[PDB]
Parts: sequence; structure tokens; C-alpha cells
Amino acid sequence: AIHEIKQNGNRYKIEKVTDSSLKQALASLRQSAWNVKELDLSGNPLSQISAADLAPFTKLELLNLSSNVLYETLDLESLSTLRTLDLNNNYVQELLVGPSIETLHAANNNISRVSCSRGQGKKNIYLANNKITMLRDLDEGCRSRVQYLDLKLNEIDTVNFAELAASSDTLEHLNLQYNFIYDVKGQVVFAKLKTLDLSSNKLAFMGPEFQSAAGVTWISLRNNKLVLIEKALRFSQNLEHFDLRGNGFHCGTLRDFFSKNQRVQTVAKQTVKKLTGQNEEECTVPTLGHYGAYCCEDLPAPFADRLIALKRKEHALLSTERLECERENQARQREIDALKEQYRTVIDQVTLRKQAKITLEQKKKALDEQVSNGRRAHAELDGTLQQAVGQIELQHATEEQSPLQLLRAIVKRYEEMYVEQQSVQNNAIRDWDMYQHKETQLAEENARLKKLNGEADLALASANATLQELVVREQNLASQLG
Amino acid sequence: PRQPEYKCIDSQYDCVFYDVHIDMQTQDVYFGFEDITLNNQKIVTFKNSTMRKLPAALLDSFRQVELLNLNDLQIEEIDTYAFAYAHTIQKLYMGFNAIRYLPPHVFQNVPLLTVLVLERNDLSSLPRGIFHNTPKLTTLSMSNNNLERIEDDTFQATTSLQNLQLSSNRLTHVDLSLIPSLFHANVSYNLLSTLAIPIAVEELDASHNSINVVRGPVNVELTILKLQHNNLTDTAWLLNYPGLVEVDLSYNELEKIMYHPFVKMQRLERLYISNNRLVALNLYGQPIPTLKVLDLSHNHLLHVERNQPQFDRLENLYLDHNSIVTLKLSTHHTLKNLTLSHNDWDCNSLRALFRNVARPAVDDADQHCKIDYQLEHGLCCKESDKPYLDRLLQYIALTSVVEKVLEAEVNELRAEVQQLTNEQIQQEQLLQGLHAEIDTNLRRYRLPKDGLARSSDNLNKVFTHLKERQAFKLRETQARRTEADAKQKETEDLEQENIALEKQLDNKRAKQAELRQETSLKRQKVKQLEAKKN
Ligand SMILES: *[C@@H]1O[C@H](CO)[C@@H](O[C@@H]2O[C@H](CO)[C@@H](O[C@@H]3O[C@H](CO[C@H]4O[C@H](CO)[C@@H](O)[C@H](O[C@H]5O[C@H](CO)[C@@H](O)[C@H](O)[C@@H]5O)[C@@H]4O)[C@@H](O)[C@H](O[C@H]4O[C@H](CO)[C@@H](O)[C@H](O)[C@@H]4O)[C@@H]3O)[C@H](O)[C@H]2NC(C)=O)[C@H](O)[C@H]1NC(C)=O
Ligand SMILES: *[C@@H]1O[C@H](CO)[C@@H](O[C@@H]2O[C@H](CO)[C@@H](O)[C@H](O)[C@H]2NC(C)=O)[C@H](O)[C@H]1NC(C)=O
Ligand SMILES: *[C@@H]1O[C@H](CO)[C@@H](O[C@@H]2O[C@H](CO)[C@@H](O)[C@H](O)[C@H]2NC(C)=O)[C@H](O)[C@H]1NC(C)=O
Ligand SMILES: *[C@@H]1O[C@H](CO)[C@@H](O[C@@H]2O[C@H](CO)[C@@H](O)[C@H](O)[C@H]2NC(C)=O)[C@H](O)[C@H]1NC(C)=O
Ligand SMILES: *[C@@H]1O[C@H](CO)[C@@H](O[C@@H]2O[C@H](CO)[C@@H](O)[C@H](O)[C@H]2NC(C)=O)[C@H](O)[C@H]1NC(C)=O
Ligand SMILES: *[C@@H]1O[C@H](CO)[C@@H](O)[C@H](O)[C@H]1NC(C)=O
Ligand SMILES: *[C@H]1O[C@H](CO)[C@@H](O)[C@H](O)[C@H]1NC(C)=O
Repeated sequence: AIHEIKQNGNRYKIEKVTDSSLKQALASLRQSAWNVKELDLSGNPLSQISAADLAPFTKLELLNLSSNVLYETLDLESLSTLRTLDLNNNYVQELLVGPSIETLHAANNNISRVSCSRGQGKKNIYLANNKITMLRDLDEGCRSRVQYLDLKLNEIDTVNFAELAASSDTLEHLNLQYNFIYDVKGQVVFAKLKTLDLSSNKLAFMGPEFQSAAGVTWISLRNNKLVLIEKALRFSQNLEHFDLRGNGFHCGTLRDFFSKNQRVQTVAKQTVKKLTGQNEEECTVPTLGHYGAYCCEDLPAPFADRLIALKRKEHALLSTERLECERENQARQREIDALKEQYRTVIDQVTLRKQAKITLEQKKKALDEQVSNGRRAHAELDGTLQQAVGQIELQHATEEQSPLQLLRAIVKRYEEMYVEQQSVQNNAIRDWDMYQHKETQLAEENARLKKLNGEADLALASANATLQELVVREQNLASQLG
Repeated sequence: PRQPEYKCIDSQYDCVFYDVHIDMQTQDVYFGFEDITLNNQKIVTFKNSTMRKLPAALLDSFRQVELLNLNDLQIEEIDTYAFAYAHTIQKLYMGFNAIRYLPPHVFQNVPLLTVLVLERNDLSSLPRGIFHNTPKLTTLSMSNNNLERIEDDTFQATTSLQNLQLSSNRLTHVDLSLIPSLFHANVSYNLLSTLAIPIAVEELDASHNSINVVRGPVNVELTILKLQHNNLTDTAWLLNYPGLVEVDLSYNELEKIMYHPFVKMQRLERLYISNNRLVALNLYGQPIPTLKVLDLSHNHLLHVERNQPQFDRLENLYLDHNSIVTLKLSTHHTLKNLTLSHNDWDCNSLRALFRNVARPAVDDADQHCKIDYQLEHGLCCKESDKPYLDRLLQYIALTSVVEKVLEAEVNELRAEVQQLTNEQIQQEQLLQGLHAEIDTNLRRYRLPKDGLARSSDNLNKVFTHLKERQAFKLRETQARRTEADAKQKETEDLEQENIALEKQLDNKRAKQAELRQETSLKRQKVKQLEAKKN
């Protein structure tokens, strides 16, 4: 027993406990189970948690697993009384909680699935800095009666508001900033939505689907890649903050949208002024003109030109934006670090090392997997190159050849062979032309001889008829004469 | 003695040597009469003959030949002096033999040479000075040899050379710009990578090379330029050829076309650009007013609609095999031929288009459509309010699938992890230059790259492509050869059937003589019967 169980009323805290000692630790509270209302395990080197070991505490209402080194699945579905679960700062990958969860703190994990058994209360879900890739990564229950949903710094591509319909009446805060979102879609009336944050994503079109957030007070599409705004959008008088800086708008749509949301234009101005200090955004190029408060431009066809530029990289004969890109990736890593800070807990030096031992065992293990995938890819290439040199004839190599050198020799040889083959074919086609000309010469001579024959055939017939007229005169005379 | 002696036989040619056969052992031969001066036939050829070596004896005894036709006589060697007495030869035909080399001064004495065909031999090089003495040379063919270079002095004295055929050798250098008299030339199917174009040539075919650079003086006469099947990557050079009527840039490596290199073309009618890598086209800034046929098919065109002012003016417009989303034609357009199949059409754009052009002007059609597309007017199209946004999203969704892809124990582990991190970096570096090259070869052969597939699969994509390509080329050649053999067969049968028609002509003359004898013999009998009747 190097571990300590502090009690304060009906809140218990366990310290200096480890994976091999935690089950003991919990058993020594079974006597007192009725009274364990909050249990706090934070700041230890725990890496697994036995839902079943905790099921005796049937009054357990808050469980704080924050800043341990939990990995893989964390399954607490079975804790049906559980209401607040804090597992900020771990490495969990899938997470399942039970029918009573009201607040779920899970920032700074490796989370990419979450299940929430069916239930009647609202839920506040906090998932900043994980690996969610799409809303359906949260199960149906996880998306019912959500009131606050923080998915900042995840890995989502596309939002489909329909998938949050079971929170039409509850959802008040939706944070999706710093993902990778390039399409949003779905019509749903979010009766309660106060704020929507799509800052730093990759959206190109604010479309009809944003009537879903017509009620908000606060909305950001800051730092996306917007060009067009759907004009049919009708925002409430409720709106106060409306940030669109860092896009690339075609003035056409600024004018068309302000025209029937006149209000929003002064709201736009007031937002940039609150945020930056002047009443218009600082366009990337001064030459560039605003409409109201946002930089804009009469653009021939912005979507087509973006698609053409992609298709050029795809199809270019050879294998700027590496500055737009690299500073976009630093922007992200500054937010992650910042956030890793905003959620940092206090931890003693001896448990840091206890923690770094388990964490380093996982890095080493992942690196072994990677170094060995590497080794496999390498032998596969060597194998393929050895099948290849067995099917053609390479020049003699004096020095040992690398795989780069082998691929160059192999393509080179096929190119020689192709050219040889083509040269052979040319000769054959030229031969056919020479013999065909010869055929026409011969077939001319064929008609010349056929016509001469036709004409001898005639001349024999003449000379015959003439021999016959003489034959008649001979037999007429001989009659007359003897 | 004069043991083996061959004599003429007037027929086109005024001298036709028959059944002559010389080989490599043959020592002494005699042509015509001994009195060289009776041999003054000017237009000589051979029939049923094969001369492994062309004997000095021939133009030793015949010094009055104008046109010498030695086509297809299995000649393998030319006697070092066969042409010493050939002062009068104007036209020399030696195609389709097996000549491996020309002796250095073999044409030092045929100074009235105007036409020379050496096509389809085994020449590997020309001797320095080979033509320094045939200033009158106007037509020269050496198509189908194994030549690697035509040195620059080769044609310094042939300042009338108008028609040059070098097609289908192994040429890596030949500077046509040094022969300013050229009127027609064909250096197709060689290994060229730069093409110098002389000042006044009017038709030039340099297709099937690897040309990436064109140079030479502005040339206003150049009318037909064939460059299909090359390594071209820009077109600015075109500015220098204001007189083109047709140019073929097919099967090159072009990525865009702009109007700038065409602004000086006063009469261009025909511009072929199929099978490049076009991702953009702007010919509307300044249209080419005279153009009639424009082939852009099999590229990667996406947005072409602003080219309306050029397209309206064409007769023949081939957009097939691209990703074109919209196209727009005036009611007054002049197209008679239009291809549209295999793109990525917007249904609204197709419907408005088919108000102004209909089949049979539209010459092609789709068969089956992907999941969200359906036929309008015979071509696949998807309904969409914003087609370009849609195509931009479609594309991004395909690529993002790929973009989603004792504390002594603690000190020993930090070490272990650093040593592994280094092995893993080294593994990437070591195979780097290789992955670069695999991508270069997929781009080169226009293979599509599966950013999922494991590396040995991309490497196999290249090899499978090359092997298929070899096989298909080989089968194709076999077919061509089967065709040549068959056609030689036909000519052998034809000549047999001509011999039989000639034997028949021979019999009929004999019958005519007989009948003519029988006629006089009766004319006689009837004269006798008349005297005996006083
Ligand atoms: C520079 O130098 C090169 C010499 O290397 C010249 O290149 C030659 O150019 C001509 C094109 O002008 C090529 O000939 C053409 O060949 C095509 C292809 O036909 C092939 O495939 C056909 C399609 O399936 C098939 O029909 C063919 O079969 C035919 O011919 C074979 C002969 O064996 C025979 O078996 C059949 O009876 C067929 O008839 C063949 O496999 C051909 O389609 C062209 O057809 C002729 O008839 C059409 C009818 O509409 C007519 O419009 C054409 O004008 C033509 O006369 C044509 O023959 C040729 O193959 C190339 N030769 C070589 C050696 O590569 C080049 O032209 C020179 N340049 C310049 C500028 O002069
Ligand atoms: C779980 O325990 C942690 C501490 O391990 C609590 O984190 C505190 O969080 C506040 C901000 O909420 C910070 O000011 C404190 O500094 C943190 N404490 C320490 C020691 O770092 C956390 O709030 C607990 N979670 C719940 C839900 O009660
Ligand atoms: C976070 O999650 C990913 C994937 O869920 C982890 O990588 C997987 O882990 C196992 C064990 O190393 C492997 O069999 C798979 O190859 C992995 N999948 C992928 C896509 O890599 C990863 O190790 C986790 N990160 C941390 C630090 O815990
Ligand atoms: C030359 O002319 C005569 C007359 O046509 C040929 O003799 C025959 O003519 C009679 C009368 O019509 C026929 O009965 C015979 O068929 C003919 N043939 C024979 C065999 O007598 C005569 O044969 C002619 N000679 C030739 C071969 O042209
Ligand atoms: C097509 O043209 C390009 C440009 O000349 C060739 O690429 C050059 O050739 C080699 C390496 O590929 C070197 O001489 C140069 O460094 C290359 N230049 C560039 C810009 O890549 C290319 O080889 C030609 N393609 C073919 C098939 O010949
Ligand atoms: C050519 O000469 C040889 C030998 O006499 C002969 O057998 C061959 O068929 C000849 N060709 C003709 C058509 O005379
Ligand atoms: C032009 O198109 C094709 C060949 O390019 C030809 O078959 C067609 O019949 C021609 N056009 C018309 C109006 O028929």
C-alpha cells in the first residue's frame, strides 16, 4: 500500500495508485460504496479501467480520469449512474459512456469513436483535439439532446446537419473550427443555436444549408476559402457577430446577400471593428476592394480556376502554395499546443516518469510496426524489380545497382525495344508499298497482254474467214469444171 | 573470250538486262557489245536479276546512261569504281537492297545527278564528302536506313536540294536549317530532340521524334508542319511560321494553349492538339479568324466556354475525351462537325447547346452514365445549380480519401525510441529517389496513380503498361509483315499469269503464220482452177 485514498465528504480521491494496484484500491472502498459520489483518479499512471471494478459504486456520479495514460478502448457504458466523466489528456481511441452522462470532458485524446447509450437528459460533449473524422463517428445517442458540442481540432471533412437533428431543440453551441471541412449540407431548424464556429476550415460556399444557423448570435467562417454566399439566406435580428475575414469573395455575392440581409452589413462592420480595430478587413493585396467590410473581387469563374489548378498538378508531366500550406499547418499546431496548455493539470515528478514509461513503450511499439512495414515495402519492391529484370535483357552492370538505377535501366530498355519494334514495322510497311507499286505495274502489263490476246483472237478469226471465202471459191470452181 | 555476256532488250526503258546473276565469288563479267560505243542506251534496268556486288563492268561498257534503275536486286556491295564512267547519269535508283556502306568517292564522277534513291538499305553512316560533287542534286531519299548522324557539311554543295527523305533512321542530329533550298522534307521516325527548320521549306514532317526545341529563321512559306508524337512543352516558337495552313501537335506534352503564339497566322486552317495534357485553353483573347478544324480531343480540358468566339467560327471541333463541364455556341455558328462524348457535362448546359446544334452535326454519343448522371441528347450529364462548384467538390472528395492517409528504464526507452526513429527516417531517405522515379514514370506513361496502393503496385503499373505496349506493338508489326509477304505473293502470282498470257500470245502468232501459209496455198489452188477455166 503505497497508495493514498483521501476522502472529503462524499468525494474520494486516489493518489500514487498504478495499474497493478488500482483494483485493491477500489476494493478498499466497497465497505463505503454507498458514499462514493465522486471518485477522482486524476494525475496517475493508470492505462486501463475496469468498468466492472467500478460497478459496485452505484451512487457514483462523477469520475475524473484526467491526465492519466489511458490507451485503446475506455468502456463505461455499464456505469449507469455516471453523469460527469473527465478524461482530458489521455490517449483513448474509442469511448463508450452510459445513459446518465450529462457532461463529457474528453479533450486531448486520440478519440475516433464515441458511443452514448440512450438517455433522457441533455449532454454537453467536449472533444477538442481528437481524431473524429465525421459526425457518425459519434453514435446516434451521442448526437441526441446535445446542448454544447465542441469538436474543434478534429479531422472532419464534411458536416451534414441532418446528422444532429436529434439535437434540433437543445443544441446551443457547435464548435467545428480547425477541422478540414469542404462541404456542409442539410436543412434543420436549430431552435436554440446561439453560436456556430466554422473558423479555419476549407469551405467554398456558404449555401442554403446555413439557414440552419439563421438564429445564431455569433457565427464565424473566418479563414475558410469562401467565394460565394447563398442569397436566399435570411438571418434573424438576433445576430451580432458575423466574421468572414480571410476568404476570397466575389463581390457579386456580398451584394446579393447584403441586399436582403441589409442589417448584417453593419453587423459585419461592427465585428471587424471589435476584432481588428478598423472597419474593414486588411485585404492580402491593397489593390483589392471591399463590399462593406470584407475584401472582394469580380471573378470570372473562381471555382473552375481552382479545379483547373488541381487538375494541372494531377496531370503535369513533371511532379508558392508550399508557403500558404506550411503556415496553415503551423497555425494548426500552434492551436493544438495552445490547447494542450489550456487543459494541463498538475503532476508530480515521480508519476511523470511512471507515465513516460508507459507512453514510451507505446511509441517504441508503434515505431517497430512502422520500421517493419518499411522493411516489408522494401522487400516487395526488390521482388518486383527482380521479376522485372527477368523479363527483358539489360546491358551489363559493372557496379552493384540500386533500385533507382534498376528502374531506370528497365524503362530505358523497354524504350529501346519499342523503338526497335517500330523500326521493324516501318520496313514492313515500306515493303508493302514497294510490292504494291510492283503489283500495279504488273497489272498494267496484265491488261496489255490480255488486250493483245483479245486482238490476236480477232485477227485469227479474220484470217480464218478469209481462208474460208477462198475455200468456197475452190469448191465452186471444181463443181463447174469437172 | 567474253564468256558471260549480257545484252539489252528494248520494251518505258530502252535497255533491260535479263537473268543476270552475280555473287561474291564471280570474277569477270561483260555487259553489252565490246565496242563500248554501241552501248548508248540511256534508260537501263534489270529483270530477274540479282547482283550481290554491282560490277564495275556495267557503266564501264555503258557510258551513256541517263536513268539507271537498280531497285531490288539484292545488291550488298558497290564496286569501289562502278561509277567512274558515269558522267551522264541524271537519275540513280538503288532502293530496297542491302547495301551496308557507300565507298567514299563513289559519286565523284556523276556531276549531273539530280535524283538519288538509297531508301531501304543498311547505311550506318555517310562518308565525308559523299555529295561534295553533285551540285545538281534535287531529290534525295535515304528513308529506312540505320543512319545516326548527317554531319553539317553533307549538303554544302547541294544548293538546289529540294526534296529530302530521311524518314525512319536512327538520327540524333541533322541540321536541316543548313540547306536553305529545301522545299519538302521528312525526317519522321528518328531520334531527334531539337529541330532546326530552314528558311523556305514548305512542307516538313518531323513526327515521331523526341523534339522539345524548334529553331531556325522566321519562315513564311511553311504550310504543313507535322510534329505529332514528340516532346513539345511550349508553343511560343510558332510565332516564327506565319504561313502555316495546318500544324499537327498531337501526342505532345503540352499543358495549355494560349492565343499569343498564333497572332501572326494569316491563313491557318487546321490545328491538331489531340492527346497532350491540356488543362486550359484560351483562343478567345484573339481568335484565329481563318481556322476550320480544331482537334482538342483526349486531354484534360475542364472549362472551355469562354472560347465561344473561336468555336463559333470553326467547321470541325473535336472536344471528345476531356472533362468539359459546359459549352456555349451562338445560333449563327458554322460547325458541321462536333464531337462531345466522354466528358463531364452539366445538363442545363447541354440542353441550351442542343438548341443551336443538333445531330448529325454532333457526330458522337455516350452509352452509359455514372450513378448521378443520365443521357440528354445522347450524352451523359448531371443536374446541378452550380456545376463547377459541384465538380470541384466531387474531385476533392476523391482526393481526401488519400489525405486522411531507477528511471533507467525511462532512459533506455528514450534511447530505444530515438534509435528506431532514426532507422525509420533512414528507411524513407534510402528509398526516396526511387519513389520520385516511380511517380515520374506514371506521369510519363499517363498511368493513373492509386495513392492507396502499396509501392510495388505502382511499380508494377509501369511494368505492366510497358509489357502490354511491347506486345501490342509486336503483334501490329507481325500483321504488317504478314501483309507485305502476302502482297509479294500476289505479285509473284501475277507475273506467272503474265508469262502464261505471253505464251498464249506466242502460240497465237504461230497459228497466224500457219494460216497465212495455208491461205496463200489456197490462193494458188484457186488461181490454177481459173486458168483451167480460161
Ligand atoms: C513521312 O514519312 C512517313 C514514312 O515513314 C510517312 O508516313 C506514312 O504516312 C501514311 C499516312 O499518310 C501512312 O499511310 C496511311 O495508313 C493508314 C493506316 O492504315 C492502317 O490501318 C488502317 C486502319 O485500321 C487499315 O485500314 C490499314 O490496312 C490498309 O492498308 C493495308 C496495307 O497493308 C492493307 O492491308 C488494307 O487493304 C488497307 O487498305 C492499315 O493497316 C491508312 O488508313 C491510310 O489509308 C489510305 O487510304 C485512305 C482511305 O480514306 C486515304 O484517305 C489515304 O490517303 C491513304 O492513301 C494511309 O495509307 C503510312 O502508314 C506511313 N508510312 C510509314 C512507312 O509509316 C509520312 O506520310 C511522310 N510524311 C509526309 C508529310 O508525306
Ligand atoms: C479533474 O481533475 C483535474 C485536476 O487533475 C481538475 O482540473 C483542474 O481544472 C481547473 C480548470 O478546470 C484548473 O484551474 C486546475 O488547475 C485543475 N487542477 C489541477 C490540479 O490541475 C478537473 O477540473 C477535474 N474535472 C472535473 C470534471 O471535476
Ligand atoms: C491513435 O490511433 C491510431 C489508430 O487508431 C493508432 O495506430 C493504430 O494502432 C495499432 C497499434 O499500433 C496498429 O495495429 C495500427 O497500425 C494503427 N492504425 C493506424 C492508422 O496507424 C495510434 O498508435 C494512436 N496514437 C497514439 C499515440 O496512441
Ligand atoms: C474457221 O471458220 C470455219 C467457219 O466458221 C470453222 O469451221 C466450222 O464451221 C462449221 C459451220 O458453222 C461448224 O459446223 C464447225 O463448228 C466449225 N468447226 C470445225 C471444227 O470445223 C473452222 O473450224 C474455223 N477455224 C478456226 C479454228 O478458227
Ligand atoms: C522532354 O523534354 C524534357 C526537357 O528537355 C526532358 O527532360 C530533361 O532531360 C533530362 C532528364 O529527364 C535532363 O537532360 C534535363 O535535366 C531534363 N529537363 C527537365 C526540365 O526535366 C525529357 O527527358 C524529355 N522527355 C523525353 C522522353 O525525352
Ligand atoms: C529467273 O531465273 C531463274 C533461272 O532460270 C528461273 O528459274 C526463275 O523462275 C526466273 N524468273 C522468270 C520469271 O524467268
Ligand atoms: C462530319 O463528321 C464525321 C467525321 O468527322 C462524318 O462522319 C459526319 O457525317 C460529318 N458531318 C455531318 C454533318 O454528317
